[PDB]
Amino acid sequence: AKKSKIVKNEQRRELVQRYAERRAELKRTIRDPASSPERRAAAVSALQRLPRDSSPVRLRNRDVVDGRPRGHLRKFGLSRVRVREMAHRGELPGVRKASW
Amino acid sequence: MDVDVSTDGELPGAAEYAREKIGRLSRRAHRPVLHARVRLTRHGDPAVERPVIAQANLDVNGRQVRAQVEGVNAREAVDRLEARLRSRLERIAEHWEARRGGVPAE
Amino acid sequence: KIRIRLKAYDHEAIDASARKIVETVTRTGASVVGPVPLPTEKNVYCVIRSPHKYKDSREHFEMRTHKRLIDILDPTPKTVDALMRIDLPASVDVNIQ
Amino acid sequence: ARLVGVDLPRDKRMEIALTYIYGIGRTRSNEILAATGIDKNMRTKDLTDDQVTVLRDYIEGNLKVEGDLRREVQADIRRKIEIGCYQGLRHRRGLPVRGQRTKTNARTRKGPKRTI
Amino acid sequence: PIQTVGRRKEAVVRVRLVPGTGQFNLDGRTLENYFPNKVHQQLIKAPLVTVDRVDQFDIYAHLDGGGPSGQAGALRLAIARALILVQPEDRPALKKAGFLTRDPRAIERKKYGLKKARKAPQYSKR
Amino acid sequence: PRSLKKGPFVDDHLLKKVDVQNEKNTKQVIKTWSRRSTIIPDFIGHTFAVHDGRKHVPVFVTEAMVGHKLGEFAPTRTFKGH
Amino acid sequence: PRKGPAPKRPLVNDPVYGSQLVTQLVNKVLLEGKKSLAERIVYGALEQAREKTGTDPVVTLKRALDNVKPALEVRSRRVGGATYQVPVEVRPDRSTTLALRWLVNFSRQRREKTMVERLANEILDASNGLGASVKRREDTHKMAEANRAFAHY
RNA sequence: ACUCGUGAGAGACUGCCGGGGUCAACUCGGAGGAAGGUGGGGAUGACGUCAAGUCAUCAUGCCCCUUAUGUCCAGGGCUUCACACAUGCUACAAUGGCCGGUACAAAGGGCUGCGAUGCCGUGAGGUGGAGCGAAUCCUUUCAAAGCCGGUCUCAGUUCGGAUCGGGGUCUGCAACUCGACCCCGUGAAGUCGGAGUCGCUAGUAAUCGCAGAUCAGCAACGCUGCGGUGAAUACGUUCCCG
Repeated sequence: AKKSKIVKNEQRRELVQRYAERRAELKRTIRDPASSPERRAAAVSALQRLPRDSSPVRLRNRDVVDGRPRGHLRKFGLSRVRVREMAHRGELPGVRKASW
Repeated sequence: MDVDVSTDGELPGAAEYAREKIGRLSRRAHRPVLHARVRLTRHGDPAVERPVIAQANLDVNGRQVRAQVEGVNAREAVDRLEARLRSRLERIAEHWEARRGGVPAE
Repeated sequence: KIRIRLKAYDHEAIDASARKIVETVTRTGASVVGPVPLPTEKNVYCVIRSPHKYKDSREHFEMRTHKRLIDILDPTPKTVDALMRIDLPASVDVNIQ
Repeated sequence: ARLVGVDLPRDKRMEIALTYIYGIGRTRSNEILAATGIDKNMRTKDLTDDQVTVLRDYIEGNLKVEGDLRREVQADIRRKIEIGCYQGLRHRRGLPVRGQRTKTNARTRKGPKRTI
Repeated sequence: PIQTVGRRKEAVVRVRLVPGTGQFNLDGRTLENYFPNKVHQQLIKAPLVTVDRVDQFDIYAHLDGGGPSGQAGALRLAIARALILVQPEDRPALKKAGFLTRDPRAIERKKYGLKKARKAPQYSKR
Repeated sequence: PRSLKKGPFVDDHLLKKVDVQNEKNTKQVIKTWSRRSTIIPDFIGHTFAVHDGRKHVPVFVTEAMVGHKLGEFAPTRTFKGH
Repeated sequence: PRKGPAPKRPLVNDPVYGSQLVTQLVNKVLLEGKKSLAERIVYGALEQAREKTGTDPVVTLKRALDNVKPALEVRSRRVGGATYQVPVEVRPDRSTTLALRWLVNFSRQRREKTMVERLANEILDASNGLGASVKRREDTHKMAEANRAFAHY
């Protein structure tokens, strides 16, 4: 798509692995049990202070080379346009046209 | 008769002119017309000698009558579209006066 | 008894793998249950042909995984070493449990 | 029978006859009938006066129905209107207030279709 | 013993026949608790009727797949095969009755671009 | 609505703003951008300049409007009729 | 049917009456594939008719069919670039199909609160010559008669 | 042993018989067989047409911006509504609604995912984690229509669910604009729909449920598949379209 947006997606992923791995997950563990004292702890407020880009909810599965944000397939990490072209060329092992 | 015009780009005044020019053809149709639509488009490339493209579709009692013309401006395209639609409706009539010379005789 | 699980994208490759696997384990002198087939697993995906619009034109693709199961008995260390000393085609995987 | 100023239907099963009360639906009718004890399958013409009294006192005790409920709902809507909230001006011009689409639908709040 | 199978559009019936009385054991349930429909019972017992050999064979059946109708059809085909195995010479009467032919009427595969196997999306010329 | 376990969501910015505003019992006009913040009984007297998209609308909180969010009282779209 | 006539489906006889006609009737009243419900409706209607009249369902059903069975109909035929309502002779199979269809359809519009009762009343009236299907047969025969002049082509 | 799973193979080739046929193609009927005449369905789309669609999957000639038409962020918008058109879903009910009992599928998915037993809620759901990279465990042992029993008695109703008030759950940093679901109440239009028009030839139309992709959550009634129950009709090319 756009080079800047392809890059920014990756930057979100490295931000996610750096922050969402433990910082943005221990706060969730605090909020889960009503027994846990969340209200004074401000685990909500502390987790607000974290960057938005820490949250995986901001991620977007784009095509691994093409950058296409829609028509994505999780098995291949490829757009529907690219999967069709590489399967036809025999590039994805064990993939072929269907009949039944 | 009510017409909907789906213009495109910058065609100021084309919608009203097309509406009033096409709505006059209701009397020409020998059967009631339903949901008569028009569409105006302009070619982006300046290399086209007739950039404006006009399309019209009418539903005369279930029979679809469509026409398409090209022109240098909205007014010329609308006028040519009106002439084309008039010719099509003339050829569509199907009433007795237009189907009396083809019925076997003698 | 240990299970040898054979998964392949290719039918002929899976058959060859089973055949020489049983060949070497019966060379080493072990009782084999034979290449028991397992249900083929099918993955199906439907895509649209054209880059833009034209939704009504679709392509289907599938991926087919064939599965073979080998069960042997009397696991002598000679058979164990022979098993760890086998070269296999890259289409076929081996799971030893 | 006259129940809280509401004339019950001529012949209905008791919970569904009680549904005719403005503050009672079906679940409320079923649970209150179970609580006070009168049978649910028994008709309206078989009610004894003591039964009318016991439903009267129970309903007036742990329920609010009819005029009080109507006026409380009206007052709530009016107060929601007068504070200037989104639902306020939504109520003022007779449009759906729960985020419903209005491009094509919402003739219920708009009333019957008008032409122009 | 003798055992046969009948197949009807994803319904499979494995049948075992003995010379006992006219008792049906469909996975431990009788012809009433299983198949509570008179038409299905006719479809089941038709080969016996045309072969005259009703109430002289005790049947056990293992059923899997399909619904009641497909299961009944597969069971009838399996009964016909068991009858022909037990007595060959009545093949005409059964074969002219059509009970010896498997029915290749399966669910047609759905196609892309259509709502169903043959139903097409509504097309408005306007 | 927000789950009861998590507690009401109020942004920290206007939070510390209102604690420093109510500590001297004076209620000056507070200008904020966080429409998503709910209304706390600590806002009863304060008036907020809540963002709309073009400007800030002044909203004087009362006891009735507690529990709502600020964005309720800053209508975004302007429609007058055809 | 451009390449010739199509084969007919040989529907089977009924279990509790042993006649083709009742099976045809249950197939006609069949809706959404609920064959059990259609069979229940037809059997109940036949039993109701038996209780009312005291005779066998099948004989009065056949009497009703013969009462509502048409013999002449009207079809739109185009000869010489002109269309006319030509009376045409009806084959026996088409007459039986039309009679059964009329019986079912007119029984569906009755006001007897239940399909079984409506069907029983309709079949009894057709047996006695009072049903609306009898009226439809009279009207279609009248229309065939009125256009007899166009019978020559 | 019977299914089933998946490897190899056989089996339909007008092979045989009778008759039409230029004794030619081909055609009608019959036997056999599971299947008879390209068995059923798919994949496969000739030269080209319509300057068809796509400079927004991607690439690209030329032109243009380059302290911006590039790039970062918050908020908002793409969800606006006096109307018009199109595709669908739910209905207008007794071939039904509600309640209780009860029987049968196929296919597919699952590791920081599927997630059971148990316990707490009326219910979304909460706690908890058994077992599973899975013909094993979980999606419940899988369904609903279906069958049996009770009730409703033709009414704008025990139909229909819109709209609205209040109270909650889950995800997400955040459900105001702008999520889904749960509970209580509320109970609109709607009485089978004009001119006109669409789909379908058999496991088809109709109807019922299940699963998957995308996906933190969902606007999914959409799309792609799977099975359950399963019809009517075709006289024949005069008219309509290609």
